[PDB]
Amino acid sequence: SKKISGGSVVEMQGDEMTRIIWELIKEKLIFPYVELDLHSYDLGIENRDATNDQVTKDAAEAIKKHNVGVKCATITPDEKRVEEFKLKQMWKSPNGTIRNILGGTVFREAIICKNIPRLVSGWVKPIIIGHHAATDFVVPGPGKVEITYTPSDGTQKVTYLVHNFEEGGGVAMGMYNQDKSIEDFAHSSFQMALSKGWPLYLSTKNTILKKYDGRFKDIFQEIYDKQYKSQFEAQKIWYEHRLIDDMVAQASEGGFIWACKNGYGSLGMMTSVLVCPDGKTVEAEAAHGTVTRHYRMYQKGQETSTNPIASIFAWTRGLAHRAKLDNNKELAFFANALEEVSIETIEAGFMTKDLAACIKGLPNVQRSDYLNTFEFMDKLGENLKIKLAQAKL
Amino acid sequence: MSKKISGGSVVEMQGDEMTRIIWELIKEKLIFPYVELDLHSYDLGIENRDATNDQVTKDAAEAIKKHNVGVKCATITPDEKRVEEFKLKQMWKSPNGTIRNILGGTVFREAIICKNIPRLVSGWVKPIIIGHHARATDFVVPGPGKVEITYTPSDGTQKVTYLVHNFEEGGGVAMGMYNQDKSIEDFAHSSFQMALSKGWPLYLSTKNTILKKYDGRFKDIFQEIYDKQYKSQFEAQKIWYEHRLIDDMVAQAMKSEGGFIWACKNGSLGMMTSVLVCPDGKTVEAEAAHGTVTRHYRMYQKGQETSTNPIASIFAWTRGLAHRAKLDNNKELAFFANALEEVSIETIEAGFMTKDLAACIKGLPNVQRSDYLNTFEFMDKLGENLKIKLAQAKL
Ligand SMILES: NC(=O)c1ccc[n+]([C@@H]2O[C@H](COP(=O)([O-])OP(=O)(O)OC[C@H]3O[C@@H](n4cnc5c(N)ncnc54)[C@H](OP(=O)(O)O)[C@@H]3O)[C@@H](O)[C@H]2O)c1
Ligand SMILES: NC(=O)c1ccc[n+]([C@@H]2O[C@H](COP(=O)([O-])OP(=O)(O)OC[C@H]3O[C@@H](n4cnc5c(N)ncnc54)[C@H](OP(=O)(O)O)[C@@H]3O)[C@@H](O)[C@H]2O)c1
Repeated sequence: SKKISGGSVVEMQGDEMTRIIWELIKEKLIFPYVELDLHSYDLGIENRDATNDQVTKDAAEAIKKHNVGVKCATITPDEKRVEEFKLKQMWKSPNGTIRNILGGTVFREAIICKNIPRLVSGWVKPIIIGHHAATDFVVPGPGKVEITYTPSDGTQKVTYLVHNFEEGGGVAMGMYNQDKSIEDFAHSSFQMALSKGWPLYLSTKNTILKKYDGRFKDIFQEIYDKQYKSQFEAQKIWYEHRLIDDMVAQASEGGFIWACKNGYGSLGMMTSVLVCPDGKTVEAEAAHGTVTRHYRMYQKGQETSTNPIASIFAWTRGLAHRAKLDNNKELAFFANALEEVSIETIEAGFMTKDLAACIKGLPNVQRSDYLNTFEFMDKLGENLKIKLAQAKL
Repeated sequence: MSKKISGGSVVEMQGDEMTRIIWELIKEKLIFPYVELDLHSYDLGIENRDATNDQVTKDAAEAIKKHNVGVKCATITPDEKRVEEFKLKQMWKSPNGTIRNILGGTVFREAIICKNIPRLVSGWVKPIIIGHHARATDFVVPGPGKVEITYTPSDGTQKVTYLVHNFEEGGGVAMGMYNQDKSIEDFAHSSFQMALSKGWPLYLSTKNTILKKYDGRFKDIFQEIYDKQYKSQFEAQKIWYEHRLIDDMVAQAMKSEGGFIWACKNGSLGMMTSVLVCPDGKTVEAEAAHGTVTRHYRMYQKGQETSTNPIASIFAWTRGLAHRAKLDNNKELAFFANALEEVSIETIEAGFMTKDLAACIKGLPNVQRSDYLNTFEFMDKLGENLKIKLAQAKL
C-alpha cells in the first residue's frame, strides 16, 4: 500500500567512508519503505568538537529513553586526528561514553553466505559471541607484593600475598569484577538466547581460577533457574556451562550464543549489538569501522568498492527490535526481508572486491568480479523491490 | 646404504590409542631400519601409567633432563569418562604438563606446509613458528569494602598502594597476578635460540598501548637480551629481531609469505608439530599437536578402515633427531633427518595422501575412496619412497 509506520528510533551519524554508505543505505533501502519517527544525532567528528562531546552524551540519553538505537561508524581521536582535524581536546570514544551510561554486553556476529569460505567449512548457522569486557605496575628490585581487601563495616581486614620476590625484578597485576556486572552479563546473554531461539554457552576457566571464574558459573546458573529456566524448554533450548578448551573443541555446524570471559571472520560482515539487561533496551552498530583508506581514495577521483552489509544489518537489527517490542508484524517482516535480500544478492554472485577477494585470493581478483560501492547499492534496492512485490501477492 | 647410522642417546615416550599404532609403524618402517639408537624408551600408555602410579611419567622427564632429546607420542589425559573406562585408581594429571612442569621451556607450534595443501593465506610459502608464553591469587569480595593492591620493597624505601577498586554496591570478586622477571628472560632466550635454529626473523607481539607497564616489561627485556648477547649472532646470519604491536602484526602476516618466528603473549591437525625449547637451548621435547585420535582408534577396533595422517608424529622424530645430530655434530643423522622430512612432503605433493588431506583439497562431501590412501597404505608409500631417496643420496 504505502510506507510502513516504524516508530521511535535513535540514529547516529558517523564520519568518513561509512557516513557515505550510511546516507546511501537510508535513501534507497530504508526510507522508501519505512516512516521513521527518528531522533537523529550527528556524531560526525566535526560536530563532536563544536558541542564538546555533549552531543554524544545526549544520544546516549536518547537511547536509554526509547530503547532502540542504530549507529554509524565514528572516528576515535588520537594524535593524528588532533593534527588533521584540529580538535580542541583528546575527545573520548563515542562508544563508552555510550557504553558506560548504558551497561550491557556487546554481541558480535558474522554474516554467513554459502559463497564465502569460512574457517571450519561447515559452520552454517552462525555463532553469536559476547565478550564480557586493569591496574598493573612494575615491581623493580625485590620486595613483597600483597593484594589487600579492607571491608566497609570496619571488620577485620584481609591481606593476601601475590608472591614476594625473593631475588628481584618483576611486574604485578590487579583486576576484578563486581557481582552486579556479572548479573548484567548474565541477563543480557540469557535474554539474547531467547531472542534468537538458540542455546547458550558460558565458557570459563574455573578449574584453574577456582574463586574468580567459579563465581561466573556461580552467578549464571543460579540466575538461570530462578528465572529463564522454563523459557528455554518453552523454546526447545538449554544452557550449558562448558569450559574454554571444550568449547574451542566442540565448535559443530554452529548456531549458539557463546558467552565467554577471559583477521578472522572477514571485516565488512561483522555486526555488533549491545544488549541491556532490562531486555527492552538495545543498540546496534556494525562494529567494523570508518574505513579511512576507502574514504581517502573516495575523496579523490578514484573509485571505491566497500562492503555495506554490516551497516545494513545494523539497521535491520534495530528495526527488528522495534517490531519485536511494539508487536509490529509488518515492520518485523521487512527487516527480515532486507537481511534476506542482502545475503541472497551475494549468494547470487554480485559483490564487492573484499568478498570476491575471499574467493580467488587478492592477486587473482579482476574487475569483472565485483561491483563497486555504488553499483552494489542499486542491486540491493532492485532486489528489495522485487522481494517486496512478491510478498504482497 | 651399507649399515645403519649411529644416532645416540634419545628418550622415547609412547602414547595411547591410534597414535601408538602409527608410532610403532613409524619405528618399524622409517627409523629403525636406517638408524641405531641408545634408546631410553618409557611406555606412557594409560594402563602402564596407572600401574606405576605415574612414576614412569616423572621417570621420563628427568631422562629428557639428562639426555637432552625426547620424542613423545600422544597420551590420554584422565577425566571421569576414562576413570571409568580403564578403571583408574586415581585421576592422574596430564603427562604433557608434568613433563612441562619439571622441564620449563617454551612450546613452539609449526604447521607443516606443502604446495598442494590449502592455507589460511595463499601467500604463505614458508612456515610460521608461533611460541606461546604460559597461579594467581583469586578470592571473593564478601561485601562492600575497598580492595587494593600494595607493594613494598623489603628495604623500607617505599610503600605504594593502588586501587583495584572500592566496592560500594558490594559483592564481587578480585585477583592479583605477578610475573617473575626470570620467566620473561627464559621466554626471550628460547625464542631467540629457536630463531637461529631455523634461521629466520623474530617478532614479539604484545599490547603495549593498554598495559604500558606490564607488556612494557616484555618489550624491554627482549631487547636487553637481544643486545647484551643475541644481536651479534642475528645480524651475522643475515636476520633480525623486531618487536611489533599485535594490531599491525596480524595484517603484516597476511601480506607475507610467512617464514618467521612469532613470539606471542596471551590446516589439518594432522599437520601440526609441537616443540618444547628450554631456555638453556640444549634440551628439546618433540610431539604431535593432536591427541590419541580416539574416533579413528574406535573404527580400528571394529575392523573398519582408518586413514590417519602420521606426518605430525613423523616430524617429532625428524625434529628430535635433527636436534640430537646438531648437539653431536652427526652429519649423517643431520642429513637423514632432512631426508625423511624431504620425502614426507614430496610424497604429498605427488598426490598421495590420507583422507584428511584430501578433504582440504576437495571438501568432505566431495571425497571418494580413489582419492586417498589408508593409514597402512600411506606408510608403505613413505617407506618405499624413503628407500628410493636414500639410494640416489649416496651420489
Ligand atoms: N566507531 C566504530 O564503530 C569504529 C570501529 C573501528 C574503527 N573505528 C575508527 O576507524 C578509524 C581508522 O580506521 P581503521 O584503521 O580502524 O580502519 P577500519 O575501518 O577498521 O578498516 C580496516 C580495513 O578493514 C577493511 N574493511 C572494513 N570494512 C570494510 C568494508 N565495509 N568493505 C571493505 N573493506 C572493509 C579495509 O581493508 P582494506 O584496506 O583491505 O580495504 C580497511 O582498510 C579510527 O579513528 C578508529 O577509531 C571506529
Ligand atoms: N598428549 C597430547 O599431546 C594430547 C593432546 C590432545 C588430546 N589428547 C588426548 O586425546 C584424547 C581424545 O581425543 P581428541 O578428541 O582430543 O582427538 P584428537 O586426537 O585431539 O583429534 C580430534 C579430531 O581431529 C582429527 N585428527 C586429529 N589428528 C589427526 C591426524 N593425525 N590425522 C587425521 N585426523 C586427525 C580427527 O577428526 P575426524 O574424526 O573428524 O577425522 C579427530 O577425531 C583425550 O583423552 C586427550 O587426552 C592428547
